[PDB]
Amino acid sequence: SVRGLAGVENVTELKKNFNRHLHFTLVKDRNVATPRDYYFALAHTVRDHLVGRWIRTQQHYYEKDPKRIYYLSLEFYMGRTLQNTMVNLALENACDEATYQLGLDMEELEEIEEDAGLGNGGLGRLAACFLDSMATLGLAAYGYGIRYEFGIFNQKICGGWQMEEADDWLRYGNPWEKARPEFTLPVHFYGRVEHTSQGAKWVDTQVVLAMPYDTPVPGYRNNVVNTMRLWSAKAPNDFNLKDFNVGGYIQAVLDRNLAENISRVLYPNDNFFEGKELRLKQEYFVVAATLQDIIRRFKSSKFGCRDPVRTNFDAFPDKVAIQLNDTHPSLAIPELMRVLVDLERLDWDKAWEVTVKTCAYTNHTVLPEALERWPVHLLETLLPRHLQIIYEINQRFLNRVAAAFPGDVDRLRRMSLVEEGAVKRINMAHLCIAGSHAVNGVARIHSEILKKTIFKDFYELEPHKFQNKTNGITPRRWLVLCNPGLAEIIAERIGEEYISDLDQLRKLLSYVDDEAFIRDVAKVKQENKLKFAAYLEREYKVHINPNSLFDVQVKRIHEYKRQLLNCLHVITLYNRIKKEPNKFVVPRTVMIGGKAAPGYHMAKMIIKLITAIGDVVNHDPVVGDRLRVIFLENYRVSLAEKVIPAADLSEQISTAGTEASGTGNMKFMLNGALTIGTMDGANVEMAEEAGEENFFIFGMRVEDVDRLDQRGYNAQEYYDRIPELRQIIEQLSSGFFSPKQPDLFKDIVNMLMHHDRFKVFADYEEYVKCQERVSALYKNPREWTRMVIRNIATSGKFSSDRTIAQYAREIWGVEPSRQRLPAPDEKI
Amino acid sequence: SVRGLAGVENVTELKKNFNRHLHFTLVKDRNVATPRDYYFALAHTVRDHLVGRWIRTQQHYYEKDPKRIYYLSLEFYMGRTLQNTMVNLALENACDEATYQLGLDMEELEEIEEDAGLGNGGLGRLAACFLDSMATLGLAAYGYGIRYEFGIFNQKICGGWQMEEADDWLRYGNPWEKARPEFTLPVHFYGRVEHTSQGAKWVDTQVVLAMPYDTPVPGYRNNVVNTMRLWSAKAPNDFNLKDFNVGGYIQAVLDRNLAENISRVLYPNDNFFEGKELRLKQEYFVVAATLQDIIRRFKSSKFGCRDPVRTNFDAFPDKVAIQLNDTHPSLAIPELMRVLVDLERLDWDKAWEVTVKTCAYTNHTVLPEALERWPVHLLETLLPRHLQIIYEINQRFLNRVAAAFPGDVDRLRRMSLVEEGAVKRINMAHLCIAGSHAVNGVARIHSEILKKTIFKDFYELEPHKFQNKTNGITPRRWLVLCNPGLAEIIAERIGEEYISDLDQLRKLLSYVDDEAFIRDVAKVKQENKLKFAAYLEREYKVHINPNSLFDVQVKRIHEYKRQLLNCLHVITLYNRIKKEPNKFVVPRTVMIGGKAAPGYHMAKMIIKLITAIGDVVNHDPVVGDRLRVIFLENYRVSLAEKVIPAADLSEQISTAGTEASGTGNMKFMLNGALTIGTMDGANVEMAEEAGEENFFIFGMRVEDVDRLDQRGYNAQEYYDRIPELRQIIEQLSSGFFSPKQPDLFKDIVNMLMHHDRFKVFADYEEYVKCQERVSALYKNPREWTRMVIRNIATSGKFSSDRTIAQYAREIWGVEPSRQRLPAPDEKI
Ligand SMILES: O=P(O)(O)OC[C@H]1O[C@H](O)[C@H](O)[C@@H](O)[C@@H]1O
Ligand SMILES: O=P(O)(O)OC[C@H]1O[C@H](O)[C@H](O)[C@@H](O)[C@@H]1O
Ligand SMILES: *Cc1c(COP(=O)(O)O)cnc(C)c1O
Ligand SMILES: *Cc1c(COP(=O)(O)O)cnc(C)c1O
Repeated sequence: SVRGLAGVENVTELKKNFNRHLHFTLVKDRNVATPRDYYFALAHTVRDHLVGRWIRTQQHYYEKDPKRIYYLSLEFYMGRTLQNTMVNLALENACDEATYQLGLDMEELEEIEEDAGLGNGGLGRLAACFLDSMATLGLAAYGYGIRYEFGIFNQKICGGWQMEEADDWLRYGNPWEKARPEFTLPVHFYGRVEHTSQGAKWVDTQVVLAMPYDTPVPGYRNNVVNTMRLWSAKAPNDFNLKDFNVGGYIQAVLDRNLAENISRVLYPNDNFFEGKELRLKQEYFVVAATLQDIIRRFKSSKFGCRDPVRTNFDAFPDKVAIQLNDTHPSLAIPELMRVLVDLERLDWDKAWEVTVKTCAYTNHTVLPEALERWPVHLLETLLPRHLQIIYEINQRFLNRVAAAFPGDVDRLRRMSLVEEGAVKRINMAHLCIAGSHAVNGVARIHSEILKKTIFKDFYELEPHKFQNKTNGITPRRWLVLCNPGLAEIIAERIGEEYISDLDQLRKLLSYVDDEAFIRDVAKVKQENKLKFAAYLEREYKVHINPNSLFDVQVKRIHEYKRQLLNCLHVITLYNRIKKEPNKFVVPRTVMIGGKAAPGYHMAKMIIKLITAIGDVVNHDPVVGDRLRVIFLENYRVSLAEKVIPAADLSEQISTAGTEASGTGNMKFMLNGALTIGTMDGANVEMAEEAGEENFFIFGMRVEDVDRLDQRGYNAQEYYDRIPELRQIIEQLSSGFFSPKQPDLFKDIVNMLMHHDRFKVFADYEEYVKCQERVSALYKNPREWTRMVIRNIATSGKFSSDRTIAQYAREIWGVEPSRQRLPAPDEKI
Repeated sequence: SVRGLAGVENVTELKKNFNRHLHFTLVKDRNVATPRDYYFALAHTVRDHLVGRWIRTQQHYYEKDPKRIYYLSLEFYMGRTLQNTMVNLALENACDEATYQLGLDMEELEEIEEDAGLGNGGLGRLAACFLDSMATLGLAAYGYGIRYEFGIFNQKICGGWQMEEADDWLRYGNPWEKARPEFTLPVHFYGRVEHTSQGAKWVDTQVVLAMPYDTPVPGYRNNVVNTMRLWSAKAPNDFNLKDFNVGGYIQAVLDRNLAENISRVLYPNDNFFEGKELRLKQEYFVVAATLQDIIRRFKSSKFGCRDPVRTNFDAFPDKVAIQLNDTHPSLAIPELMRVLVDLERLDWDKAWEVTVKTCAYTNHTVLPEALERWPVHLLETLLPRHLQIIYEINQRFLNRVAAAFPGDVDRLRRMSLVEEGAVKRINMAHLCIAGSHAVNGVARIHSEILKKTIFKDFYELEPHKFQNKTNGITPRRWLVLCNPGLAEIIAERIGEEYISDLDQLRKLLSYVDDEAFIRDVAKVKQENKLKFAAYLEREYKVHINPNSLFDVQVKRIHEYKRQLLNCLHVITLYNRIKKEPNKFVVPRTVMIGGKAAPGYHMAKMIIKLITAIGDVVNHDPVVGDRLRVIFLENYRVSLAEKVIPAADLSEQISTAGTEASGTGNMKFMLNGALTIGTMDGANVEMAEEAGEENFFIFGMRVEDVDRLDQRGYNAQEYYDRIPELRQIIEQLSSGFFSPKQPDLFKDIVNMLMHHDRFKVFADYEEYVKCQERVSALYKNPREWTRMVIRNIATSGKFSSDRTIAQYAREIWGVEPSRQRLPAPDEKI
């Protein structure tokens, strides 16, 4: 496969270091070396191959002095690092022959690696895909976050319910990171502000130290390795013990855990806001340490050598660019204002110029409960200075508004960064639009929604700020790494230039009718389906049938994602088979997977429904092998990499206007699944790219949702209008699916009948008819595969290399470079 | 120097790996590599040289199946590991030429290493010296403890008072350890006992996991590298979160710190007992995990291959031997009883046979407040099973007593392992004598004290159990590593066989009168004094005079160590100079150093006295350079290694019968200091070995202390008997030394005048006269050095190689091997 040269010298070379590392780093003999010992030797042999490129790339940005880009996210949902690194360095074939010879099987050692689940879902993964594309496109970019000890929990289902367990991921070591203690910085919390003369001073503050740990980010086959820098919380040695602090010695040593708890656990809330003080602590700590290291790289770099004026921040938006991944590092904006004004002694208006030309914000959702609005009291306590700076910024901003919109009092109170009434709060998205030069949305429809509805006031004051940069996925991890079959049969016809130039994929349109190509595309899918059906019984159990249509919905459990509509379809299909059980039905394995947040009760109740329908469906002897309903336990990056290559049908069913982009959708179109969905997020651009006919769009447009809300959504109407729907709601209310526990789902019933914000019933007729059309196509294998070929040949636009190339050019002001740097190292 | 061959090939070899490690492990370039980066490359180049010997030594004990020895201590006061490892592998000269060439200076990189201060003082260091001698003497020994995150605090003096600061020692990594997760074991706490039929069951317990980390222990130049295995506390993933545990997700993830707090901080109490529950947790956790791994090595080893009978523990005292370093792992005794009876289903009496023949206990002190007596309530709660087993053991033991001593009711209650009245407690030393086959004391006088006074009842039932094994120090670290000058001028006359055969040192008696030898021995001391006087002003400041007598007392601050008597001598000497300031006085730099425990108030008040006398003395223009009084900040293993080579006079002044052995005394006699002291601990054996005349013994014998206690110690008598003493007590009461704060030392005064358990005043006349004799000798440099030569030629008996050879032979039943194993590794 397009997995590199498998030479003679290089297998000898790798066989030899895997062996030194077993002896020297693991200090073990062959006779007693553990599987994890084995994976650790190979993970160190592979990382010795990128060490010359990382040193060489970082010195070279120091020679060249490019405008550097800093992507700041409290989330980096990286997944495992070993295969991805061999892909990108073209080493996968030789690590596989070399381990083979040593008697090992590299795929069992890969599986021993633990996931970097430092992300929640969607925005988590996008930061990880961007990082890959920034290194590939040769950008001097840096990803910055929190090194969490505990990533997103691990989900266990027990009695049909989710069980969360500590993601203890650094338990056994991490070979991919490099700690850098010389770059440790202090983060101040609490204190007070004293106004002393040639400055407002932030005084008597608690200090918490930030320790960086660098991970390598290799670009695809180009000798560029950029850094992901993650900060850890560390208590200062002295102060936890010392002031005239009696409390007890052993307890003051043990209370240091309180200060180190800043980097301890990712908040597991996907698209939700919990105003926890510890969450505002994680947001200020990643920002404060990161701005310190930005300025260390600027003041030095070819500014500490030639240095004059009084060293100036005028050059700063031309040497630095920072990107805010949602509102979560919005503190960057008053923190850069604090440093420049309070510490560098800059003028307000000079420093506001520099901040806005440096900052840009990416809005990720439109769902109100996800929007961050912190209490002025939290800010008060924790960050005295930043609350003053936010009130001054507010102040001048709403004076630019008054001036442009005279007498329009309502507007002023609509634009206020501070929201009144009862628990005064600061709207962090208004802060980000104000202190930023570019606000973008992540799919052209979400970005219309913004300038039409939520930020229309902001757009009317400054239209010039509002952009769209449609999201993307990375062809490396999401095709070459998880589906090498498909990438080989594509490169066999059209070459390998496409993994770094994905619109090339359009050339597969000349083969849409090619008989050997139609047969390769379907085989690969049968093989990918056949591998995952096995793994399913080796790792868990049920027994699925690889000759079914694999119908999969995998994403976080939310009401707006409408996992309940796919559930209503599955009870409809079971009830149909039980009424006419001797008629042919195209058989299907329905897989639903995703994690609910701790205490999102409806979401946790929806996992209970899915496994309660599967207990019933999966043991009906009349249903036999026609319908299997499976919930996919502990869905993560490495699991998305096994089931997305085996999927036939992709459920993408949000109520229109709630899903800002989706990216799950793009991964499935790359890998050969057909999509069923609503005209929402990036599903609108995907269908436009594939052609509407090669797609299954159904249901309400964002237009119709609205027309229904103005009249008033009434579920009762659907219930007594459709008998198939009315039958399913009394099977739930009568205890058909919880037959010892009849009140069990009366909760799901009631919000459906009376409190549905997402209009599950209103799109049900249409979805069940559209799904009937899916199956009629599956019945004819040649036409299913030529539709599949027109979706795969058309996913070039959903590469993160286009997303990042558009970001670089119209927000960050830098040019991509496709070409090779000439690293690695030296035989000096 | 006797620091190995400095060849051509091997400097090239080391220069080359220091360079790969800089690139591959540190991932840095020369241009940006930090000093700590540098030390880390050299620490990895040195440890690559012992990796072939550790694998080879541990496989070879598995071939051979020797009786293994396990030394269990909650303390291992190792100090730094790099120089010690190069010494023992004969690499110090070549790491010094190779770094020289690379442009570095190995002594600045050595100083960047942090100390393993996993010990408190005395017993801490003895476990570290034993480990060295067990590897040298080719014993299949294993050192077992707790991997603390925080070792003993770091002591800062601020305003003359001690300040303790977190010993954050793993802050930057540890290159010397190796984690071994495959050997992780569970430790159960709390629960309850249910009596189910074919067993008492310990049920519904809290589990805490124990993670081992192995450190290499190289023997001196013999290719033997044994292991020190240290356990870490780790919360189980699931249970901290899971049961039907609402409390909150983020808090159940954060409360895992409670379970990991078992291995967090060393208790900083030197010879004191604090009944903290967390201390009993550290004692049960090191014991429970360690007994599990002992039995894993026994049941396997050449017992899982041939296996029959029902696998038997009859062989167990012949394949295993465990040593209890004080009462702190006494839990080993009912824990081995629990496992064999409750889990292996052994008969009581078979298992009591196996426990006693496996266990041996070393008593370290006679001071009552240091003795461990745990509340039956703590045991109750925490360890339900172990309290039943202790009551059954008690039970049968005091039935062997009744039987041997009919009607002697008082004795029974004197021997009870459970002490009555008001807070019932278990005497852990009685447990250790009972479940053990050998109880030894650590210096022949301390071991007489035992069988005469504290354990006379125990000795009368079982005299056969009571041993003496006088302590020792290790010639490698305490001469060759800290004083290479002295070791070179000795080996030049008498060869290098002595570093592994120290009684050879007796051959320096033929050179006592040798004129070049008398001049080498004094030069080396002037150079060692001259180096430390420099370091003193580079690292801190005062300015000392290298032509003074360096009078040093360095050990933990305790009342029984009589730091206050050396203070009374120094105020006497100042007052003498101020009265006749124009008479000649042999000038001296008095150095006192040591740490006080947190909240040992008298001890912390004694540091305040020392620095208050030094503020006064050190700025008297009449005193000039005649007396300098210095307190030595943060005294530890690496600091003992700089000041013991520069000392002329060694204060060893405990009130007789309190210091069980001392070892500080032996280090100073190896390094050329004369000793002043009382006839106490191992100072009695030292003077007998050097000859009484070559020594400065003074004061009360243990005989006289007693005769005084029977009459009743009255300080008032000394006070109005000696005017020099009466003058000093009113200078303290009048506020002479705290001249803004006169009541400051009225605390020290009052316990001296009214509550002194250690009879400071009673040995004052004699000490001041003996000290006058010290100075009269210093006045004549040839006779000082020939006395020094008769103490150095006579310290062969105070090697830990003799201590361990006596332990092996009359307690553990194994023979030492001086010879070479033939490791390292293979060019396979
Ligand atoms: O860009 P800096 O923060 O100054 O660090 C520069 C780089 O130095 C070396 O190459 C290290 O391998 C990198 O880990 C580090 O990223
Ligand atoms: O004696 P064991 O506990 O079974 O471990 C045996 C040894 O295996 C290898 O040589 C490792 O280097 C050692 O670290 C480990 O000590
Ligand atoms: C890509 C991905 C997502 C994003 O999924 P959507 O279906 O777009 O919400 C979420 N979780 C995981 C693990 C993914 O890989
Ligand atoms: C050897 C040593 C001790 C033992 O000292 P004594 O004077 O015998 O109490 C205590 N602390 C340190 C650091 C030592 O090296």
